[PDB]
Amino acid sequence: MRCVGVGNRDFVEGLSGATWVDVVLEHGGCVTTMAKNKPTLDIELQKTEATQLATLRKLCIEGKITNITTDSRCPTQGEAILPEEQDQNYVCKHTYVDRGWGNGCGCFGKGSLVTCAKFQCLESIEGKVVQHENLKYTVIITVHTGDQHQVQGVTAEITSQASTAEAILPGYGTLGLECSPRNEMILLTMKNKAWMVHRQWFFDLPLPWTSGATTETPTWNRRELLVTFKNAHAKKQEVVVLGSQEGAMHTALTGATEIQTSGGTSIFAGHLKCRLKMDKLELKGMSYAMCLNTFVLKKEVCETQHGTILIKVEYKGEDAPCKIPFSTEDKAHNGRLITANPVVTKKEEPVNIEAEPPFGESNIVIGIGDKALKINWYRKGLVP
Amino acid sequence: MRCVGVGNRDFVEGLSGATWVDVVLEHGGCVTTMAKNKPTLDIELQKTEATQLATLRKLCIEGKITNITTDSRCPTQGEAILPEEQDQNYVCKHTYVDRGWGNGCGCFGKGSLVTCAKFQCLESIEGKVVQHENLKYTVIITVHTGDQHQVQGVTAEITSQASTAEAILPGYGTLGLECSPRNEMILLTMKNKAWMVHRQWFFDLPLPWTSGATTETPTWNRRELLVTFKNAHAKKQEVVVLGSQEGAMHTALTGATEIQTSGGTSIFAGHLKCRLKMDKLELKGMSYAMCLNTFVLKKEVCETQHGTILIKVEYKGEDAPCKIPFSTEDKAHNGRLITANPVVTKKEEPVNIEAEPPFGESNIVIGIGDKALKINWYRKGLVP
Amino acid sequence: EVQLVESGGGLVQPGGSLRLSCSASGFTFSTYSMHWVRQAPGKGLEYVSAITGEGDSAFYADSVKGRFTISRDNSKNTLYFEMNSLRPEDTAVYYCVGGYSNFYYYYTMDVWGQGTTVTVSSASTKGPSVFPLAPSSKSGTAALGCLVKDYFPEPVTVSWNSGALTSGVHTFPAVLQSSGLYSLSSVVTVPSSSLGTQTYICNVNHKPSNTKVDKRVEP
Amino acid sequence: EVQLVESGGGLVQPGGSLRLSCSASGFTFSTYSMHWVRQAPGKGLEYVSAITGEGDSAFYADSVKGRFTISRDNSKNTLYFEMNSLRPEDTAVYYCVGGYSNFYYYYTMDVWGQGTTVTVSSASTKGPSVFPLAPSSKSGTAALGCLVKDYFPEPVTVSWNSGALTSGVHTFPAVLQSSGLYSLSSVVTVPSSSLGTQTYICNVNHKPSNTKVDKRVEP
Amino acid sequence: SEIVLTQSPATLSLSPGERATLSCRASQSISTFLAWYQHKPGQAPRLLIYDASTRATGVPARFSGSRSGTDFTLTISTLEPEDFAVYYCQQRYNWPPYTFGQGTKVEIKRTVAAPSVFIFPPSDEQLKSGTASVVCLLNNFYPREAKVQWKVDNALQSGNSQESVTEQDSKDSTYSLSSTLTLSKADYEKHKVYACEVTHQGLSSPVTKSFNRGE
Amino acid sequence: SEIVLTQSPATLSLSPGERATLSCRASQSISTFLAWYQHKPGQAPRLLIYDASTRATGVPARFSGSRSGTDFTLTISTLEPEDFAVYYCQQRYNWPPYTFGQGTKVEIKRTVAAPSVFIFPPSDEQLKSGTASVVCLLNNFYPREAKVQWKVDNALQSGNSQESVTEQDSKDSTYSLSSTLTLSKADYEKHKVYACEVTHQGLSSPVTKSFNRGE
Ligand SMILES: *[C@@H]1O[C@H](CO[C@@H]2O[C@@H](C)[C@@H](O)[C@@H](O)[C@@H]2O)[C@@H](O[C@@H]2O[C@H](CO)[C@@H](O[C@@H]3O[C@H](CO[C@H]4O[C@H](CO)[C@@H](O)[C@H](O)[C@@H]4O)[C@@H](O)[C@H](O)[C@@H]3O)[C@H](O)[C@H]2NC(C)=O)[C@H](O)[C@H]1NC(C)=O
Ligand SMILES: *[C@@H]1O[C@H](CO[C@@H]2O[C@@H](C)[C@@H](O)[C@@H](O)[C@@H]2O)[C@@H](O[C@@H]2O[C@H](CO)[C@@H](O[C@@H]3O[C@H](CO[C@H]4O[C@H](CO)[C@@H](O)[C@H](O)[C@@H]4O)[C@@H](O)[C@H](O)[C@@H]3O)[C@H](O)[C@H]2NC(C)=O)[C@H](O)[C@H]1NC(C)=O
Repeated sequence: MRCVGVGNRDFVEGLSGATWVDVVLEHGGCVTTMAKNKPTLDIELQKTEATQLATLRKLCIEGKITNITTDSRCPTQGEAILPEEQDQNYVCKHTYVDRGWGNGCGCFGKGSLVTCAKFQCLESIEGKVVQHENLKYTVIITVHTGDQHQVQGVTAEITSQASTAEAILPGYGTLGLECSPRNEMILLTMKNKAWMVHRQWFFDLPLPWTSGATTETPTWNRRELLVTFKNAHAKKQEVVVLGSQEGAMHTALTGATEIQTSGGTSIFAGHLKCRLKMDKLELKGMSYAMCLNTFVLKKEVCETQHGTILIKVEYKGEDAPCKIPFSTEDKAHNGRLITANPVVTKKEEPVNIEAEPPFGESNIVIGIGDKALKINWYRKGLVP
Repeated sequence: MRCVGVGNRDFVEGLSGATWVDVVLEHGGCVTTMAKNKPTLDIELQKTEATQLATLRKLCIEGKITNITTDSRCPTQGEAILPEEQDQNYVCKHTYVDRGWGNGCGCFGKGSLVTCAKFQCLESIEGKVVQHENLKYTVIITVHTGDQHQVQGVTAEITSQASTAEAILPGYGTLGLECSPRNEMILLTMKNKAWMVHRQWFFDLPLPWTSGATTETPTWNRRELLVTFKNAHAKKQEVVVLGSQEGAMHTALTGATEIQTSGGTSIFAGHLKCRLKMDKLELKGMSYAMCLNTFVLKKEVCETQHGTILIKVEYKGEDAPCKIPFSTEDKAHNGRLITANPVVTKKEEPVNIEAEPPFGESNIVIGIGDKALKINWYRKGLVP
Repeated sequence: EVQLVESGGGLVQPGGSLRLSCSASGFTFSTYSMHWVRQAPGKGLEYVSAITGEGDSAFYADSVKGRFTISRDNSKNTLYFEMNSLRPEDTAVYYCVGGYSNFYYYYTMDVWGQGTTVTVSSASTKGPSVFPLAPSSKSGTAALGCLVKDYFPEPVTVSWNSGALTSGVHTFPAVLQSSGLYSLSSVVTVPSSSLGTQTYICNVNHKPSNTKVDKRVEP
Repeated sequence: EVQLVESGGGLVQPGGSLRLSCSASGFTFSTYSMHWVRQAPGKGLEYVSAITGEGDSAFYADSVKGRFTISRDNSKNTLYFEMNSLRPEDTAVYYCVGGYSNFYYYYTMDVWGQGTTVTVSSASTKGPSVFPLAPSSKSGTAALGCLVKDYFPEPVTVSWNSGALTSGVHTFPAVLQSSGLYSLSSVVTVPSSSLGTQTYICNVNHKPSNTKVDKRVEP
Repeated sequence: SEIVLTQSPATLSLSPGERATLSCRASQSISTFLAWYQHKPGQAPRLLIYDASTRATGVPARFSGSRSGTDFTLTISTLEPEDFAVYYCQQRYNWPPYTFGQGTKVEIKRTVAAPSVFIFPPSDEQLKSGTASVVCLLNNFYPREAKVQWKVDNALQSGNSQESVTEQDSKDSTYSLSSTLTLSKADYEKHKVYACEVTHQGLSSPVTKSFNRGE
Repeated sequence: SEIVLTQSPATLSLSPGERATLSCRASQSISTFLAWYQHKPGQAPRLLIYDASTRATGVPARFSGSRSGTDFTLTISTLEPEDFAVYYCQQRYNWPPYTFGQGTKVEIKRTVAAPSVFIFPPSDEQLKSGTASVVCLLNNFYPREAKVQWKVDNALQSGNSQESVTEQDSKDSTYSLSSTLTLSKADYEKHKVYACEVTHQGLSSPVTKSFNRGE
C-alpha cells in the first residue's frame, strides 16, 4: 500500500494473460504492476549510484601569477621580447610605453614593452562524464497488499554487467527482475559538491582549462581569462590575477540540478527500463473460503488522483481468514481489484481495498448477502 | 621641463596678443601653455577628490533567511495562507503537496502549501552619485623652464564654490586660475573598494535593493532573487538563501574602472575646464645681454612626439648669465621657442631648449657669430 | 486522384464507444494496407493501428489493444475503427493512412485522410460566461476586450466589433481547465486616444450551446 | 536652382598653402551669408569660418584663425578660402554652405557645395605593393584575394577577375599607416570546390602613380 | 523494445531563404527506412521523403534526405514562406509500430522584440459568481521563450495559472501569450497586491505589472 | 564657452518601417535655433529641419522636429530604405560658431549573424621585402560590435594592429572587418604561433584562427 495518493504513479498491466510485465522506473514516481492471478506489486527506483567517473576536462576557478618579468626596448630599436613568451603556463602582453631621456633612452617616442607572468592554478573544478558501465541501480519492491496502515518491501541491485536479480517476497514467492541499464550532460564537480549541467554550456564556460590527465603540471588553455593587464597612462604595465570564480560559478549554477556526492559515490535520479517475471509469484490466501458476515466501512471511500477508489472496511464476523466478496454493478459486473485477492486476516484489523470502478455511476458491493455493503459511486473523467 | 616626450600633451597658445588662455585639463595628460612675452607653463590636473556622496540605492549581496514558517491545507479546503505573506521582508511561495490519509487528510489529492521566510541583508553595496558640489580639484603648475635635468612646481586647489585660486611661481610672479568645475555614471562601492559604472547597468543588477535612506530596518525590493524554493517530489518545500554575490559582482566588475577610496574620500580622473590669467607673470632674465661665445650640443637633438625638437646645449663662455641667440632658416626666420626666453645661467650646467621648427628642411642656429651652432633639421608631417 | 475521406468523430462519454469510418477513392483499395495514426492535443503523432490489404491480420499498439479494433470492408471500399471503452486519454484527431503494400503492413508512399476529431469527457455541453478585459490609463496604447470562460465543448468564435476591428486582436488558444471546461481570452491593443470614443464590443459564439453573447468593454 | 559648386582641392605639403573656390548660381549672391564647414576623415562636421553677404566681416573658428582667410567676390559670384600654413590636421573634405541672411551670419535654410578634398602630407606619391591573400583548406567555403600596401595618395580601385567576380568581395576602407602611406585589403569568399578550377586574379589600380597591377592568388 | 526516433532541435528558428537542417536519431539502426513528413495545422501531414533520401512525387527539390548511421537529416535548401511548419520523422524499419518522432518546429527568425505587458483584474460580474481570474497579457514578443511569474502580496504563486500562446503572427512573425490565474473569490480577497512579472530577452530586467485589490 | 551639442544614441539600429527618434542635447539653452541634417556618404549634408520643428522645403513629412528644454528630438515616422544614414544637429543660437553635433548613425537592424573568421600569413614576397603583415578577416557579421585580439605565442599583441570595417551590405545588412598586424620580419620570425581570437555576439564562445610560422 505504498503508492496510493501519489501523483507520480504509473499503472502497467500484463496483457494477454501474461506472466511478465515491462516497466520503466523513473525515480520519483512508482509503478503499480498487475498480472492475472498474481499479486499487484509497487516498484520504484530507490536511487541511482555512480562511482569512478572519467574527468573529461579540468577548469580553473582560482589562479596565481608568480615569477613576473618585464622587458622593454626603445623607440628606435623595435619590439621587446622575453623567452618566457614561449615558456608554457606563461601569460603576457605587449604594450607601448612612453620613452625618453628620463627613463634612459637616446631619443623620444613610444617604445615596446612586454610583461610576462607565470600562471598556476590554485583550485579547479572538474567536468566528469557518466559511464553507463559503473551505474548501480537499486529497486524497492513492495507488494500492493491490503495489510494494515492508513496509507516492509525488499530491494534488489542492478549493475550494468550483472543486469539480472531476484527479489524474494516472503509469503508470495520470488520475483525475477531483468532490467537494461539504459545523456549529453556532465557532472560538474566543485569543492565536495556537484551539479548536472548541459555540456556545451560547460565547454563554453569562460575559464582556463586543461584535460583530464592526472599530470600535476598541466598547461592551462586560455590562462588569459584569469589575468588582467593594465597600462593606463603609458608609464608602466601591471598584471594581476582575478581571484576565485567560486562565487560566480555558484551564481551560474542556481538553476542547475544539485547532485549528492560523498566519497566518490554520487547519487542520481535515473531512469531504468526493466521488466519483471512473476512465474514464481502466486497469491496468498487462495485456500480461504468466502466471507459470510457483513462488512462496514471505517472511513469514507476516497478517490485517488488516478481514478481508483480506496476503501477501508472492517469485518465483524468470525470466519477467521476469508476471501472478501467484491463486485460492481451498472446489473452485475465483476470488479477490477488493484489490491489483488483481498482477504480478511483478522476481525479486528480493517483492510484496505483499491479498486478501479467503471466510468459513470457504479455500485460496489462487498460481502455476500442482501445487507452486505453497497457503495454508490460515480467516476468522472474530464482531463487527460 | 615636465611634459616633453609624453604622448598625452596639449599645446594651447594665447591668441591675438592675449594675456589669458583657456585650457581643459583632462587627468593623465598635461597642457603646455604659451602667451607672448610670458613664461611657458606646464599645467596638469593632479587628482580629483570627492567626499560626502549621496547613496542613491543600496543593493544586497549577502542575505539571510530566518523565522521560517509553513502552512498547508487539504485538497478539499482551498488555498493555504500565512500572515507573514503580508508582513514585510518576508519572501514566500505557494506550491501543492500530495495529501492523503498518511499525512493527515480526509481524502486524497494535491493540497495547498505555502512556505514563508523572513529575509534580512547581511552585507550590501551602495551606488553613490557624484555631486559636482563636493568635488575638489588640485592642479600642479610647473614653469616650462630650461633649468637642468635630462627630461619644483606649485599647486593650487579648486572647490566648486571657491572656484578661483592664485599660484605663486617664485621668480616669475603670480598666475591666476579661474576654473569652472564642469556624468550619467555611479560610484559602485563594495567593501572598502569602488568602481565607476554605467548607471542603467547598475539599476539592472539582479540584486535586492532598498533606497538610500539611513533606516537600519529597510524593506528589500526583489528579495526573491537571493531565495530559492525547491519542491522536487511534491513531499515538502524547502527554502534556502543564495550565499554572497561578492564573487559574482567582482567578476562582473573586471571591465569597470576601479576607484580609490580611503576614508570616505575617493579619487577620480576628472576633466576640469579652466583658464589662466598671467597678468602678473613676466619672464626671468630679460635684463641679460646676448651671448657672445659659441654653443655646442651635449646630446643629439631629438624630435618629440608632437613635432617639436628638444636641444641640450653647453655654453663655454664667460658672460655669466646671457640670453641665448636663437633663430631658424629656410634665409633668416625667427624661431618659435616653447622654452620661452632661453638664458644660460652658468657655464657648467647645460640648458634645454624646446623649439617648434617649420615643416620641411630648416636650419636652427644658436649663438651669434659664424662658427655659432647650426643644426640642419627636417620636420615631417604624415599623420594627424 | 488517390484520396481517403473520414467521418464519425464527435463527443463520447468515458467508457463509451464510437466507430470511425474512412472511405477510399482513386485506387484499388484491396492492394493498400491501412493504418490509424492519432494526435492528442498539444502532442505528436501516435501510430496506433494497422491492417493488411486483405484485412486478414491486424496490429494494435499497446495503448489501444483490446479496446479499439480495426476492420476493413473491401467490397465497400472503406476502413473502420471501432473504438470501445474510451478513456479521456483517447481525445485526439484521428487520421487514417493508406499505402500500397506487397508485404503485410510495410508501405512506402502513402495518403492521409482529412482527420476527424473525437473528444471523450464527462463534461456536459455548457455555454460560456463572458467577462470584460477592462483597460486602464497609459495615455500611448492600451489593451482590452473579452474573456470566454467555462464552456464545453470546443469551439467558440470571437469577433471584434462585429468584424470591423480585426487588426491588433489576438484570440488565444482555448486552455482546458481542471473542471473539464474550456477557457480562452480575446484581446486587442488600441490607442488610448480613442478609449472614450469607439465602443468596443466582442461577439462570443458557442454554437454547440447556441449561445451568442455580445459584451461591451469600457473602463 | 540654387546651387554652389566648389573646386581647388588636392595635395599640399605641410606648411604649404592652397586656395579653394566655390562658385554660386541661381540666387542673388550678395544677399547670402557664406560659411565653410569641414569634415576630417572618420570624424564629424566642423564649422570653421563664416562671412557676411557683403564680405565686410568674417568669423574664424579657433582651429583656423590666422592661417585660413575667407573672402568673397560678389561681382564674380564666388566664395574663396585661402588656407595658409596647412598642418596634417587640416586634411579634410571642405564644404561651402550658403544661406540668405538679414543679420550678419545668421541663416535658416541653406545650400551646400559638392565638397572638395584637400590632403596635407609629407608623403610622396608611391604605387602600391600587392601581396596575395593565400587560401587554405576547409573543403565548404574559403577566403582569398589581394593586399594593397604602402601607397599614396588615395585612391586605388580593386577589381576581381577583371569584373567577372563581384558577388562576395569586400574591398576594405584604406587605413593610413604611421608611415603616411595607405594600406587596404580586398577579399572574397568562394567555395573550396573550385579552388583549383578558377584562377582568381585581382586588378589593383593606383592611377595617381599610374601603376596597374594584376596579382594571381593560389594556395 | 520499441524503436524511438529523437528529433532535434525542438525548435529551428531561421529567416526565409536560409538553409535548414533537421536531425532525427534512431534508437537503433533502421538502415534507410525513415520518412520525413511536413505538418501544417488544419491539414493532414504530408510525406515529403521516404527511404531516407527518396523524394515523394510532387515535392520540390529543396527537400533533401541524408542518412549516416542512425542519424538522419532532412535538409531544406532555401526556406520558402510555405515551409514554416512542423516536421516529423517516421521509421518503417521492420514491423509496426511505425513510430513517429516528436517533431521539430521550424519558425521564422526575427529581431528580438520585447513584449507589451498588461494586467487585468477579475471583473465584478465574475467576482459575484464566486471565482476570480487575473489575466496577464504579453503582446507581440519574439523570441517565444518568456517567463511569467505571478506574485501575490509577498508570495510567488504556483500551480494556479494557465498559459496560452498564439502562433507566429503572419505580419510581424511575433508571439503573444496570456496567463490567467484563477482563485476562489474567498482566497482572492484575503490578499492585496496582484502582480505578474515578465522575464524576456527584450527586457534589460524583468517588468512587473500589478494592482491593489478593489481600487 | 562654446555651445556643444551631444547627440545620442551613437548608433540607432532599427528595422525599416520602425519609428526612429534621435536626441540632441544642448550645452545651454539655444531656445529653438537647432537644425537637423542628414548625411549620406558621397553627398553633401542635407538640411531636413530647422528652427527645431520647421521642415525645410521638399523633405517628407516623416521627418519631425521636437524641442523641450535643451533636449531636441528628430523623429522619423516610418524608416524608408533611403533614411539609413548619419544625422547631425547644428545649433544657430546667437553667433558663430554654429557648432555641429557628433552625429548619430541610423542603421538597419538584423538578426544576429556570427562572423566567418579567416587568418592569412605574411606572403613570401612581402617577407622578402622586410616586413610581415598577418591579416585576420571577419566576414558578414551583425551586429558590428566585435573584438579582434591578436595573440603571438604566449603574448597578447597591442598597438601593432589596424582595423577596417565595410559599410552595411546592401543585400544582407551585414558587416565585415579586416585587422592587419604588421611587424618587421626581424621580430616576426622570433615567434612561432600567430592567432586572432574573435569575440562576437553570434559566437557562444570566442573562435580562434591560428598558424605556425613557415608551415
Ligand atoms: C618562481 O618563484 C619562486 C619563489 O616563490 C615565490 O615566493 C614568494 C616569496 C613570492 O616571491 C612569489 O613570487 C612566489 O610564490 C622561485 O623560487 C622557488 O621557491 C623557493 C625559494 O623562493 C625554493 O625553495 C627552496 O628549496 C630549498 C631546497 O634546496 C634546493 O633543492 C633543489 C636541488 O636541485 C633545488 O632545485 C631547489 O630549488 C632548492 O634550491 C630549501 O632550502 C627551501 O625550501 C628554499 O626556499 C624553490 O626551490 C624555488 N624554485 C627553484 C629555485 O626552482 C622559483 O625559482 C621561480 N621560478 C623560476 C625561477 O623558474
Ligand atoms: C526570529 O528568530 C529569532 C531567533 O534568532 C534565531 O537564532 C538562531 C539560533 C536560529 O534559530 C535562527 O533562526 C535565528 O538567527 C527570534 O528570537 C530573537 O532572538 C533571541 C532569542 O533567540 C532573543 O534575544 C533574547 O533577548 C533577551 C533580552 O530580554 C528581552 O528584552 C525585550 C523586552 O521586551 C524583549 O523584547 C526581548 O525579545 C527579550 O526577550 C536576552 O536574555 C537574550 O539575548 C535572548 O536571547 C531576541 O530578543 C528574540 N527576538 C524577539 C523575541 O523578538 C525572534 O523572535 C524571531 N522573530 C519573530 C518571532 O518575530
